[PDB]
Amino acid sequence: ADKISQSETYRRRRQEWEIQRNNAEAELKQIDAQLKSLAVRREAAVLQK
Amino acid sequence: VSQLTQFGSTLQNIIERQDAEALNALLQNQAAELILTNLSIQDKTIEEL
Repeated sequence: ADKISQSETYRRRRQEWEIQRNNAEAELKQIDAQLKSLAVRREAAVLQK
Repeated sequence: VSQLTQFGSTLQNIIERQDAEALNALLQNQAAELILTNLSIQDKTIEEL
């Protein structure tokens, strides 16, 4: 039973690494669109110049 | 001579008027040219949103 409980522990840990990896991927993905918005804001600032 | 002085005063009034009206037309053509860049800025602000 202790071998089984160790196995279920390693599995739960791996699922928590899915929660963390997906959170990191989503934050990475949202940063690129933030950069796109800033690229626009800068094009409009060159145009104000 | 007094008739000539009267033509000279009319002539000065004409000169002042025509020069001011050429400035009036210059400021309108200049603001007509200034408006286009503001339109471009507003359009790129939409893309920012």
